[PDB]
Amino acid sequence: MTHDNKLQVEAIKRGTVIDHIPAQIGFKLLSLFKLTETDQRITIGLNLPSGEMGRKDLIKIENTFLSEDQVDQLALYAPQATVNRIDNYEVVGKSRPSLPERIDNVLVCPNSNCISHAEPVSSSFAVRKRANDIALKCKYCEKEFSHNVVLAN
Amino acid sequence: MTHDNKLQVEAIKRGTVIDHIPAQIGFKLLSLFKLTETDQRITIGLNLPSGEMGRKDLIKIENTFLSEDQVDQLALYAPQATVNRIDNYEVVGKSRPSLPERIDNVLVCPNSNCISHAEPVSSSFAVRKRANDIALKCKYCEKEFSHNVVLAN
Amino acid sequence: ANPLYQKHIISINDLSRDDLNLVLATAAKLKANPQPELLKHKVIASCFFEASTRTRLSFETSMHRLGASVVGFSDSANTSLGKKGETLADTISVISTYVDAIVMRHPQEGAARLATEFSGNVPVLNAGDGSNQHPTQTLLDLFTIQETQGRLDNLHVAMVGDLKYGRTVHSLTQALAKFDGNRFYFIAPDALAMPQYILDMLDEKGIAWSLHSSIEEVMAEVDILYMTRVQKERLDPSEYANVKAQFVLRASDLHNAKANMKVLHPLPRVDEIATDVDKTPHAWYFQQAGNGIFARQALLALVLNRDLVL
Amino acid sequence: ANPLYQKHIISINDLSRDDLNLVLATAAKLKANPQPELLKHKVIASCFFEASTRTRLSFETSMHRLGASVVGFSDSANTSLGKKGETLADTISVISTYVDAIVMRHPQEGAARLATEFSGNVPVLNAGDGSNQHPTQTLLDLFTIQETQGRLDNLHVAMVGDLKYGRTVHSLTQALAKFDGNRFYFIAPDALAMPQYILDMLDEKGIAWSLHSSIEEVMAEVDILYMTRVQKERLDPSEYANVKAQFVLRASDLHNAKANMKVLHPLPRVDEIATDVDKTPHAWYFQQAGNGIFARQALLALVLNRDLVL
Amino acid sequence: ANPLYQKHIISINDLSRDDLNLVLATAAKLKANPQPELLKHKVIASCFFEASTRTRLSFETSMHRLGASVVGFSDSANTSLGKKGETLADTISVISTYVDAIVMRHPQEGAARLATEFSGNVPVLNAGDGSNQHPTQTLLDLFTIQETQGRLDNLHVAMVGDLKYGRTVHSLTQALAKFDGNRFYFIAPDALAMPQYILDMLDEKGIAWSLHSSIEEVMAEVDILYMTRVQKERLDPSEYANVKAQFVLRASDLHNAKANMKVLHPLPRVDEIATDVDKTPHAWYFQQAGNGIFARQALLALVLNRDLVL
Ligand SMILES: O=C(O)C[C@H](NC(=O)CP(=O)(O)O)C(=O)O
Ligand SMILES: O=C(O)C[C@H](NC(=O)CP(=O)(O)O)C(=O)O
Ligand SMILES: O=C(O)C[C@H](NC(=O)CP(=O)(O)O)C(=O)O
Ligand SMILES: [Zn+2]
Ligand SMILES: [Zn+2]
Repeated sequence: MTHDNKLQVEAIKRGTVIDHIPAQIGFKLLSLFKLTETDQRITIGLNLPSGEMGRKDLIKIENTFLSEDQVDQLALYAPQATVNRIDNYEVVGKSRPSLPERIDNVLVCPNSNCISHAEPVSSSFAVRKRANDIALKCKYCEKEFSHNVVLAN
Repeated sequence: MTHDNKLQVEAIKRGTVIDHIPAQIGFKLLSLFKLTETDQRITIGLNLPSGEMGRKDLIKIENTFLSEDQVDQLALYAPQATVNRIDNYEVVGKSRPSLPERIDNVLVCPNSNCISHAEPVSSSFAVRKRANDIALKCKYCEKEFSHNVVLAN
Repeated sequence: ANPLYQKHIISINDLSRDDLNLVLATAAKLKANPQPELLKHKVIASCFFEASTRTRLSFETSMHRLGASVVGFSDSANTSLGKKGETLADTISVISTYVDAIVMRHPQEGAARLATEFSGNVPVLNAGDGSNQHPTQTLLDLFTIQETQGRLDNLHVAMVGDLKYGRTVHSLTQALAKFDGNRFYFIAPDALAMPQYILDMLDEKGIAWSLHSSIEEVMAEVDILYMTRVQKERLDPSEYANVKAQFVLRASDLHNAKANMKVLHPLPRVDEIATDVDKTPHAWYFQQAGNGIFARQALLALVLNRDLVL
Repeated sequence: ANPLYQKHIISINDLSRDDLNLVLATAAKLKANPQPELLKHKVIASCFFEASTRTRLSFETSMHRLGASVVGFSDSANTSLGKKGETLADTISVISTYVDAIVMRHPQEGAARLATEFSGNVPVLNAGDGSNQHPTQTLLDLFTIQETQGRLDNLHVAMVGDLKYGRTVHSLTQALAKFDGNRFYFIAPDALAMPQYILDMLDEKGIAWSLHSSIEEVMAEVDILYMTRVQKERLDPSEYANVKAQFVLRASDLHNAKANMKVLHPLPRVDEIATDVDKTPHAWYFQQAGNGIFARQALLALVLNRDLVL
Repeated sequence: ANPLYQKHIISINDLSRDDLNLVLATAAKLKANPQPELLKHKVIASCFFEASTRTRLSFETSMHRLGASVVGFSDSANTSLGKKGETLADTISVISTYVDAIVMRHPQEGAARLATEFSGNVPVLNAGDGSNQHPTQTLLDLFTIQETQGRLDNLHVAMVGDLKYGRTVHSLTQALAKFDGNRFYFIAPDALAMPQYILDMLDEKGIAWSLHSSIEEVMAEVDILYMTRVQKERLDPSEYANVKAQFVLRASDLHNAKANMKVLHPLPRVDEIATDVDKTPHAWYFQQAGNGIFARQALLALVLNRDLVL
């Protein structure tokens, strides 16, 4: 198991633990991923002292693994975040979210003249890394924007 | 202040603890009242085991004190909630929400023709306990709305 | 200082029975004994950002009859609020530094209330705020009902037409509900029914009200038949079927009508009342509009003048 | 007869420092001791062929405050000049045979001037002529500046926004240039920079002036921060790139501002002054507008009343 | 089956070099030896939801030259998409059950790509999707450049004018960047510059490109001077200053122009090229359009015909 050693947040039995979430980002993920829409126990810690980063957000969800809940997407909002799969109170799996080639449904193309708006289709953007500013190319209008213009739509 | 219990929460001094939040409500209070837009340490537990409520949400906010008018606003969404003020680990104060007369600068008038929109003013509604819901009367347009329809922001 | 001195006149919901009676008592006094110089050195703003014929002219006439000056606009198209994009807060912020009181009519509901938040101690009078309230119209209507009916209590009042978007009926129902024993009969399409907050309010006071599909049903019980026009300029696309008048009063429908009964109507009419009604003893919408002068003179007098009219 | 008796008030460029101080002096006297009947039997034409909220209402209010009557229009769409094709000369040839003074605002520059060539001894007062001059706006500004800074000389004045088309900054600049040691800071987009004629004029008098790309730069030296709105209704097609405010003042930008500093702004504003600024002690555009009443009363009194106000 | 058989021609970005060359080699073959019945029993939809002269007519003429039939509309005002409100999806769902191929030009970007998801195995050819792509136009440009420069690699290409909304330069730049050693000179106003995604792409390929404020600068190094029109119908209100041509080409500006250099231009021109240039040997925009017949005949042939043209 994992007891308390000057770390006031270490206890759960089988589930997902999203660590290293940047401050002011933990509440976003909770929203986008609809993580709270569940009957499972969730523990959330915001503005936690991080010798690692400085101040971090932390989330723990029991009996819930985020593999199809898009770690993909998570790669965008919390690049440095770490996802650990827990079982028997111990970290059996650990990983870093890796940038996807694309993102579908979730996002909305900034381009106001893009055909995507008035039609029966799901969004889709090709992800590409530049410099602390991920660029997104709309599948339809082919125009490109920064994740800061698309995510903060 | 807890030791001889089965609960998994511990160590907090000088802050606020909102308890007995009905399930699926803890997240609403959190977003609906901008409770996470702070630099202070926050600890939330959703779907925590509850003796009587069966299940419950739990919010703890260090170095923050909700006034009597704020605690009463909670009554619109979590009447059963219980509030304890903390300091030096001592739970000095304890209280309960009581339905307010008004709730300002929190919700947005559903009325598309309500003057409050494109104007330098903060929303405001008269709160009226009704059967099965709560009626909210815009201080501007004077239309009444179901608290289950009035949005945030 | 009388109770309404320097007070905002926004919604009937915010006035008491005493306040109303005071206006009516004053309106009667001034009607019997005019006072051409009561508001002698006053300058009042008449700000209509929406159309009006009766309210604005009667209000400005009332001001002149009391000796006050008038400045304003009858169309927000020449103002910088429209021709230059300007918030109402800013418009009220500057106009309130010029005048002694502001009379305003606006397309959006809540407009008048908002104005009070930007006019430090300059009174704001709601000349109508987009389908919500119409305080002065009510004062005019009460004055008329008391004149023809002898009282304002234990009356049978029926309201026909657009009750949903009828700011006149919202104010009038709330005021009459401040008097004892009145019974209401609401006759309107389903799509344009009286607001639930109005009905709930009536239930809370133990006021009796009931719905009806026609005027013939109640024609023989009513003391006041209050007709209204369909508020087309405020209807939503999915309601345009109501644009036309579904209930039309004709001279013949008054055959089994109480001798004392009067037909009232805020004045813009579009076939809800046949012109053959104009000649009957029951037609009372013009003398009603006429009472707008005395109700409004009294209102201006009580709000701008500290000492009650002798 | 005081010096401005029966004089046309067209451009600040034709007034002396004497005339300005005269108006301010009178404005202060009328503010402290009103004279409700000074213009008792005068009828003044308020002719606005172009939009206006503050200028037309405070002028008209001022006329009533002095006991004069008002006639006119706030839109040239009802006049026979628009609905019947008429030259301004003709419109003035007739209107000047009806009234005692003509206050006018027109979309074309020079209108006020032109008017004087057609109003036989009937004084014309320019209420704004296109993107040229706005004399009484300046008077209100000088009054406000003297009120808050205690003087009109040796001040640091910044003018931000559209300076090419701001008829207000043109007048104000030329007027402040009539006083000693004033220093100017122009913060405007290249496409809307202060006209060359103003600058050559400041040079000729040895007045110091500098251009700046931000408000932050000058925010520590300025006494008066004069914000202006982009005159969208006057821009040329090739300048629509500027229609949006390029300089936005927020309450956070005032952290290093002098205690005495005051933010002014003629008023229709549009996002170039955050409303959070309104709460700060530096915001002073609404009060600025309040003084429009005293400045205009004085101007009317000096122009239409022969003896100086006591 | 050739590489382009039954494939959608949506974006140059999805086409290889082998594909582009395949098209040009076919155009030359058909230009040399016509094949009047190659598409004898085919019916192709010509759907223009946006205006057009050269693209639609050349495309429709190409079809006839190959024996295919054409159906469609050149204005979405007669279709059920506009006169009855219909999604592009439903429009394509039905048209694709009628025809053998769909050539479409749309006002919104992404339209062609959207269309492919609704036309089960019925090829979609993008005739331009609002400011995004224009594949065929590029095939025509490639053909012409090759015809006059003898090659598609190691060329100095300058593109002048609206480069942000120029769907032609977006495709052309991407296509020429698929060949070796081409150098780009971009001459366009700041507000209408070449989109970042094209620049980043050029960098990724190590392609050389530079910006310039005039044509004169690059006039002596360019092999191709690709002029463009300002996409006035796609400009945003805050860009109307660019509606006029900032760069004008005149017969004289070509005095120091390379012998081989050719002036091109997707023809709708609005004074970006003075008519006096028409006479010079450098003008080549009318012959360019003419090449549309060959590039488009080859495209249709490859898409609707399995066996390569002999
Ligand atoms: O217009 C109506 O139907 C009723 C009522 N009417 C009036 O006030 C008369 P007017 O619009 O001429 O002032 C109103 O709500 O504005
Ligand atoms: O409108 C402006 O931006 C400045 C100035 N404004 C005013 O004088 C106020 P108004 O247009 O309301 O009379 C003007 O030039 O007319
Ligand atoms: O060159 C232009 O201005 C527009 C350009 N034009 C053409 O392709 C020629 P057309 O519009 O006649 O088909 C386009 O984007 O489609
Ligand atoms: Zn898009
Ligand atoms: Zn409202």
